[PDB]
Amino acid sequence: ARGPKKHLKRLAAPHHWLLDKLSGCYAPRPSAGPHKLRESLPLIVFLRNRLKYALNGREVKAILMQRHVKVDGKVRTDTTYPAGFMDVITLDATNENFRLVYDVKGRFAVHRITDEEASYKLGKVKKVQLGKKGVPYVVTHDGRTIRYPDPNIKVNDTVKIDLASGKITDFIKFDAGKLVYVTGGRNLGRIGTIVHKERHDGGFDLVHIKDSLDNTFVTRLNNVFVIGEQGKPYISLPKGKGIKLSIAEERDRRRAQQGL
Amino acid sequence: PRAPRTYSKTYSTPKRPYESSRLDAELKLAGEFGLKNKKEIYRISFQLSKIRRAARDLLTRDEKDPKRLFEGNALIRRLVRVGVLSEDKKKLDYVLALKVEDFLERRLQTQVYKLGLAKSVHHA
Amino acid sequence: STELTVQSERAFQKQPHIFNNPKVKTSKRTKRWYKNAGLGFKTPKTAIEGSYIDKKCPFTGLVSIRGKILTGTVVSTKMHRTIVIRRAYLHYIPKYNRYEKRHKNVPVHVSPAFRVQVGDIVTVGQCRPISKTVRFNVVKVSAAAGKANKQFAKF
Amino acid sequence: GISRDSRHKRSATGAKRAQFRKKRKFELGRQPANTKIGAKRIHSVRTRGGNKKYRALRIETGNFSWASEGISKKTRIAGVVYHPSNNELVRTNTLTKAAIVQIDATPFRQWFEAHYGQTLGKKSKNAERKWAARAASAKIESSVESQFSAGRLYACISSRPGQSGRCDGYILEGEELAFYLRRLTAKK
RNA sequence: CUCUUAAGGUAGCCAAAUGCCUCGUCAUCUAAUUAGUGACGCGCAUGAAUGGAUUAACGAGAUUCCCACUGUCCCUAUCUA
RNA sequence: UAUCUGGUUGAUCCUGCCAGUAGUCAUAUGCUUGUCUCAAAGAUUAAGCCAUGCAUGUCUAAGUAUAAGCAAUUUAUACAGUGAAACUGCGAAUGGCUCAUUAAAUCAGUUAUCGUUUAUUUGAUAGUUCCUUUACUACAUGGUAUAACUGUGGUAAUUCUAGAGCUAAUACAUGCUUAAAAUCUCGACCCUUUGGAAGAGAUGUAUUUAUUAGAUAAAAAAUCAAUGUCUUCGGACUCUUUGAUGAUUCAUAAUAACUUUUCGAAUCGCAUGGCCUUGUGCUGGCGAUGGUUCAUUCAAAUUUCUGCCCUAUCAACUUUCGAUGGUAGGAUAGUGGCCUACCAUGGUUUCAACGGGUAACGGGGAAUAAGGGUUCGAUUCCGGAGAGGGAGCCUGAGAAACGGCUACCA
RNA sequence: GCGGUAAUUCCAGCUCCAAUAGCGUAUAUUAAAGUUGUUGCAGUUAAAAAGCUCGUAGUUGAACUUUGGGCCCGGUUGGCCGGUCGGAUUUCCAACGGGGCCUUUCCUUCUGGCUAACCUUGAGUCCUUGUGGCUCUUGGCGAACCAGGACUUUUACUUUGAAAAAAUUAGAGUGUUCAAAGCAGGCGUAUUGCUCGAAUAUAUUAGCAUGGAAUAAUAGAAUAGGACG
RNA sequence: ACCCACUCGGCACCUUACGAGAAAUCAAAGUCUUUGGGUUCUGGGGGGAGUAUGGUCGCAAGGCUGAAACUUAAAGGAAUUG
RNA sequence: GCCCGUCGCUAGUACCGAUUGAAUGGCUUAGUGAGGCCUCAGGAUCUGCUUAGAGAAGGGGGCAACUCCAUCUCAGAGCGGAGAAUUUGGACAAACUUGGUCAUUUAGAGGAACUAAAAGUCGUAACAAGGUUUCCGUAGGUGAACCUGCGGAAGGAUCAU
Ligand SMILES: [Mg+2]
Ligand SMILES: [Mg+2]
Ligand SMILES: [Mg+2]
Ligand SMILES: [Mg+2]
Ligand SMILES: [Mg+2]
Ligand SMILES: [Mg+2]
Ligand SMILES: [Mg+2]
Ligand SMILES: [Mg+2]
Ligand SMILES: [Mg+2]
Ligand SMILES: [Mg+2]
Ligand SMILES: [Mg+2]
Ligand SMILES: [Mg+2]
Ligand SMILES: [Mg+2]
Ligand SMILES: [Mg+2]
Ligand SMILES: [Mg+2]
Ligand SMILES: [Mg+2]
Ligand SMILES: [Mg+2]
Ligand SMILES: [Mg+2]
Ligand SMILES: [Mg+2]
Ligand SMILES: [Mg+2]
Ligand SMILES: [Mg+2]
Ligand SMILES: [Mg+2]
Ligand SMILES: [Mg+2]
Ligand SMILES: [Mg+2]
Ligand SMILES: [Mg+2]
Ligand SMILES: [Mg+2]
Ligand SMILES: [Mg+2]
Ligand SMILES: [Mg+2]
Ligand SMILES: [Mg+2]
Ligand SMILES: [Mg+2]
Ligand SMILES: [Mg+2]
Ligand SMILES: [Mg+2]
Ligand SMILES: [Mg+2]
Ligand SMILES: [Mg+2]
Ligand SMILES: [Mg+2]
Ligand SMILES: [Mg+2]
Ligand SMILES: [Mg+2]
Ligand SMILES: [Mg+2]
Ligand SMILES: [Mg+2]
Ligand SMILES: [Mg+2]
Ligand SMILES: [Mg+2]
Ligand SMILES: [Mg+2]
Ligand SMILES: [Mg+2]
Ligand SMILES: [Mg+2]
Ligand SMILES: [Mg+2]
Ligand SMILES: [Mg+2]
Ligand SMILES: [Mg+2]
Ligand SMILES: [Mg+2]
Ligand SMILES: [Mg+2]
Ligand SMILES: [Mg+2]
Ligand SMILES: [Mg+2]
Ligand SMILES: [Mg+2]
Ligand SMILES: [Mg+2]
Ligand SMILES: [Mg+2]
Ligand SMILES: [Mg+2]
Ligand SMILES: [Mg+2]
Ligand SMILES: [Mg+2]
Ligand SMILES: [Mg+2]
Ligand SMILES: [Mg+2]
Ligand SMILES: [Mg+2]
Ligand SMILES: [Mg+2]
Repeated sequence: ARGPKKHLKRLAAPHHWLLDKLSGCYAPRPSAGPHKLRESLPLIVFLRNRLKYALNGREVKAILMQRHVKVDGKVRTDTTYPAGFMDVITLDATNENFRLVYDVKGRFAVHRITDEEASYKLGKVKKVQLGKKGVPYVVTHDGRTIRYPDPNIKVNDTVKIDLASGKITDFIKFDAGKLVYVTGGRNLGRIGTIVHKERHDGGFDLVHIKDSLDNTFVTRLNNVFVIGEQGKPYISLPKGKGIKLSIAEERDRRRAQQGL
Repeated sequence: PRAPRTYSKTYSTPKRPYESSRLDAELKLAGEFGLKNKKEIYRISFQLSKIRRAARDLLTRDEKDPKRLFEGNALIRRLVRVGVLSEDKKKLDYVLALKVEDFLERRLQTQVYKLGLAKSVHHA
Repeated sequence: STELTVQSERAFQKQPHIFNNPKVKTSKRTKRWYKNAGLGFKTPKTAIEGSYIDKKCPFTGLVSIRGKILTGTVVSTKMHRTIVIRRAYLHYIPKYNRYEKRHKNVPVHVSPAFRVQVGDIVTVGQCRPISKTVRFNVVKVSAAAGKANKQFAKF
Repeated sequence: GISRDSRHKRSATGAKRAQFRKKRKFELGRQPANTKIGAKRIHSVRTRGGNKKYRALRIETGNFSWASEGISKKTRIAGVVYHPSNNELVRTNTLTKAAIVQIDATPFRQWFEAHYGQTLGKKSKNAERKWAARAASAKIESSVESQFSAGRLYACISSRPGQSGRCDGYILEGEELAFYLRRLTAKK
């Protein structure tokens, strides 16, 4: 195809954006960024479809060029900047702070957080190596590369970051019985305290999970994000805390609220 | 390059085209409820046939199956909500037994007549 | 294969960058190198003992094994340092709800560490493109001789 | 131009494969450097991604390292005397990798006689200590010392001159020098 | 049906080195063909060891076309003995 | 949503096809045609041919303004507003269209890169540049040579351009620079021991080659050649540091050198302030463009496993002029018969190779409703291929590009 | 099959039927077709068993190798009861499943890490005449999988699960005035917000992961060149 | 040698029909819509036509392999009455 | 009654067939070989570095001697760069000429089938013991159906000494 593709069609956009079929022909193509294309949420989708703070995309360009919205500390004037899991969307006006974190059904949620919680972020180290000049570094799931980390910091651990300076304040290891956010698969958005890890030298370690409702499920180790201790997360979880009621359960809840 | 605007048809057509007994019973419905087409009867039989089909496919499962309960109650509750299914016979072995006049009974054509206000299915 | 007088080429054969200082009088006479392939495949002693020089060897050479691990029975040993195996499998035709015997032959490099002959079940491991057709390397022998020692003369 | 695809080139069954997809730029090949000796002349080639490759043609001096001695020198390249891929590279004195060349040997003599103080073939205060703290480590080798008389040492090319523009290698020693020696004289 | 014979030309084959009419008619090859070839056959007067039909191979045998080749020609010129 | 009916007979039961019957995201055509919503549409045949117009251009406080451009107000006699032209930078490799070729190809699911390139976005990353190192190198900043423009011109003709004269940079081409310390090589001397020394050079990153470190399968000893720290001078060396992977010659580091030396800011915009020995000294705020390496992201290229329609009136096929493999090299971003040289004789097939056909782009899917199936998919999404037919190639991160060039054929 | 002089078929009038903003025709294809038959055809005579036998490829192929008995743990429906202000769990009962044991019984295997469970018991005991009951450390369970070493007869099938685009299909919620659709929307202080959504399923060959060990293959110890230490 | 009873394996015949078939009839042509022991082969309305074409075997005659276009509403089987 | 073949008319389809017949498409030998790229050469002009003179400027700092960095301007000489036309040898390789091959088509005198087809002309082959029982294989023969030899079958006109 002679080159990089620069247009995203609708029906080809990731479904977790919840874009209607008609009313146009294309979806915003996420730019090059810290998060992958099919697991991000561009600022235009968040400022227009989620928050309803703009009607057109043309207004999204008008809001952004005024430094209003900031990401993880910096400004991010990009219209289709790819923002993804664990990030921070702050508005100086409206005094509003957001963090991108998944639903129970596999979508990014409008999750409002505190002013001071929005000053730090979590990040899963995806690889650690020995860089040039003998300086060992760690790289997190959003492109951040932090040099001079703790030696005990291994891959698949999670990391609490400063967001104001670049450095790491505290890390969490990948042991049995640790709070895990499932990022990927049809269990995307569940939260379930690691049970056991199937090894399988050569590929695709499995990781068994057990939420706060005595339910079990498995995902590939890549789709597991450690986020703390049993009942003790490190970020404010969204409503419903990722427990995945059945269709019959959800029907009862939504209809158990039936009196005006 | 637009998402294809989806569509579907709302009627079926009888195979035997000149079954005189079938034609008789059709005119009676058109004449009773004031229709202008055989398609106005074909549509209802088409809608009714799919409704039975879901019911048929559900009964072959085991009682109190997840899909059977969830989708079965929905079907029962929907038919009830529009007034086609009786309150007592409310467990889907009767929605299998539903017939055409039950659906014809709920049209704004008929309630407007049944509750006075027209004195004639065609004035309605 | 390679059988007798490893130094049998126009270019001198040697392991890359495995230097042997002649000033230091040694007893092994050639510093040799080998690795453990992985996945619990025993790196056979013939690879460590022997003095062949195959650079496509998964135990003494500069290839790596990664991806598919397959097994199959040996059907030709007529090529030098490389064989061809027949992997068989039944393929399902739904309309008839039955199967049919199919097969594919896979050309696979074989290090002179192993001594193979036709009939042997062998375990192969996928590596980089080795030749025009070879994409697998022999890594473990599961047969021995197909009951060859039990085919002697009269009692 | 040159294409490195396998889309031509009959299958393993020997079947004839139809042409699909006109030639691409990324499956391309280029022509050999066929680099000869003398009077330095290098041409840079612009390769995929903007990276340059330095195609050498007519190099005269390279950097050759005495392996067991721990040093490297930049010497004249005398000629090519043995090539395992093609004899025509020797007749034409063509420089490629794995060629067996001859080199100046005067930079390797000057270093040795200064480092050990022993004058291959046939006074300062600290220098006396150094030479004495050394050899007992200068019994270099029979068939490596007997090349210094002629003033040329056998060395193999380890660089890829058509790619880097370097003609580098290592003096031949031990078993490997024995090999190419046996070849060099039996067919002479 | 009729005259009539010893019997009244069968299988084949053809304007054939056998056909008068004849430069037969049809087709083909050509710009154009009393030529060539394939067909047709009430065939002046084809025809069965007076041998009929077919036929690979062979021919200083008769004939037709094509390729190559050329002073055979257009249209002549020049050299040697 | 599991149905049949008409036609062989003088009549009869069969076999059996023909006919009827219903549907078609199935084309056409005829007749008829009022309203709402909805909205496919030169695929089929001719990837046949094309008039004309349009479809690719683009500027921020922030690379270049002496328009002999407009505007004048407004601190501005280097510039300062706005701004044609033009340079520079970037984009034109996306998009849109078509379905010609294509049958182990494409494609789908599933793999691989410990087998490679990757503009860009994002996150990191640079005290080393000079010279035999006091009469010294522009750093308070080095060089011309050009467009536009001015003027003189040519041609029937074009997004043709020639000669002459100017002038810019984040164009082009050059070229300075900065702490401490350590380790290494040399060694002037002095004095003989167990030896140790004044100070001379070397040491950014990148490139190329060679050597080496990168332990760990559980524990101990003698000796050789060297040569390390501490002396309670027989001697000891006690604590001695180790990353990742299933796996490497991995990451990374060290040694000797190598290079027509990669990079290490001669750039711009707003502010203009501290601080004395008052030098217009020395410092200093915010963010813009950059810049090498690694990472990240957008990608790409190859790639494992298995799955294609009809065909034997295709049975043997493949190595001419690579067919299958080995060694070496060359070429590529890289693997590889990709190419070459040398050597070997291999590779596929009735479990259908090879060849032929396809009115064949593959897939998500579409039509038909007991089920099992049958038939179809040029065409709204994904992948591929192409741009009249072939081939070649410039630019560039990316093209074998065609609204880019060159050649041949039409 | 009608029409050759009373035409139930043609050309019309009349009247009538069918579908109806639609209706006919042509071509294709699907259903009807068990007339392509795996499900599921037929072959004495209707179309069809090679003249006969051998026979390779292919398909297929007898029976037999841990059965039977004992104990324990805890699950999900359904009953007779309701304790409670439609739904709840104990004890009583069946019923159908899962795990683990001992019966001569590899569970690959050693070397520690760990222990969840008792042969434990150290005191007694909330309390119904006590094995109904668990907090509870000092001799005494391996497998429940870590990681390091050392090895492993092969398969088919079946289970579950991961990995998995959207539109399409099936399907939930929602009164586009209905409906095809759409993915909306619904509530208020309708004068400075409240708020449910944007499900679920199929996704089948192959590949990966896991439970099963019937059925069907494969390999083993016979010139012992066998098996444990 | 013959007789009687039995039992294997033969070539057949007799009666029944539970059963099967369109019937004629059939201990297989049965144990099939209650449709599955293994396996081989052929047929798919009638003509055209076992013709054309190619391949191959044969001395020949001919054998084996073997189409289509077009045409057509029947051809056919068993039985019943004439 | 049914019914067979030659022969005759009208229409249609397919075949054989001199023309070494014709056309399209895909491969391809051999010869010829464009262009771009790579490469050996080339030097229209246009400058770098180095060597020295003649005429001036700027000063590391002296009473005479001493002496560096930049820049401009002409006789003339040592060792490299750029780069046009042109040009060597290459790989890639369109394309032209002449052939071969494969696939898809295809005209043709004439020849000979079949159908429409029912009938016409000549006979009576078949169906009744069809008036010589029928049919199969093979061989020869005859206007035509057909006849006859040899060996079969009953689907016979006989389940029977
Ligand atoms: Mg974008
Ligand atoms: Mg070989
Ligand atoms: Mg005769
Ligand atoms: Mg005659
Ligand atoms: Mg004649
Ligand atoms: Mg004559
Ligand atoms: Mg003539
Ligand atoms: Mg003539
Ligand atoms: Mg003639
Ligand atoms: Mg005459
Ligand atoms: Mg005669
Ligand atoms: Mg002759
Ligand atoms: Mg003769
Ligand atoms: Mg003649
Ligand atoms: Mg009739
Ligand atoms: Mg009748
Ligand atoms: Mg009668
Ligand atoms: Mg029909
Ligand atoms: Mg179209
Ligand atoms: Mg078209
Ligand atoms: Mg046409
Ligand atoms: Mg413009
Ligand atoms: Mg101005
Ligand atoms: Mg495109
Ligand atoms: Mg210049
Ligand atoms: Mg380590
Ligand atoms: Mg100031
Ligand atoms: Mg054969
Ligand atoms: Mg090779
Ligand atoms: Mg051969
Ligand atoms: Mg076949
Ligand atoms: Mg096509
Ligand atoms: Mg298709
Ligand atoms: Mg069918
Ligand atoms: Mg398609
Ligand atoms: Mg088409
Ligand atoms: Mg293209
Ligand atoms: Mg066109
Ligand atoms: Mg092009
Ligand atoms: Mg165009
Ligand atoms: Mg384009
Ligand atoms: Mg009348
Ligand atoms: Mg009348
Ligand atoms: Mg009448
Ligand atoms: Mg209709
Ligand atoms: Mg079945
Ligand atoms: Mg049948
Ligand atoms: Mg018969
Ligand atoms: Mg028959
Ligand atoms: Mg028989
Ligand atoms: Mg046979
Ligand atoms: Mg058995
Ligand atoms: Mg599954
Ligand atoms: Mg009976
Ligand atoms: Mg001709
Ligand atoms: Mg070359
Ligand atoms: Mg015919
Ligand atoms: Mg007839
Ligand atoms: Mg008669
Ligand atoms: Mg007769
Ligand atoms: Mg007779």
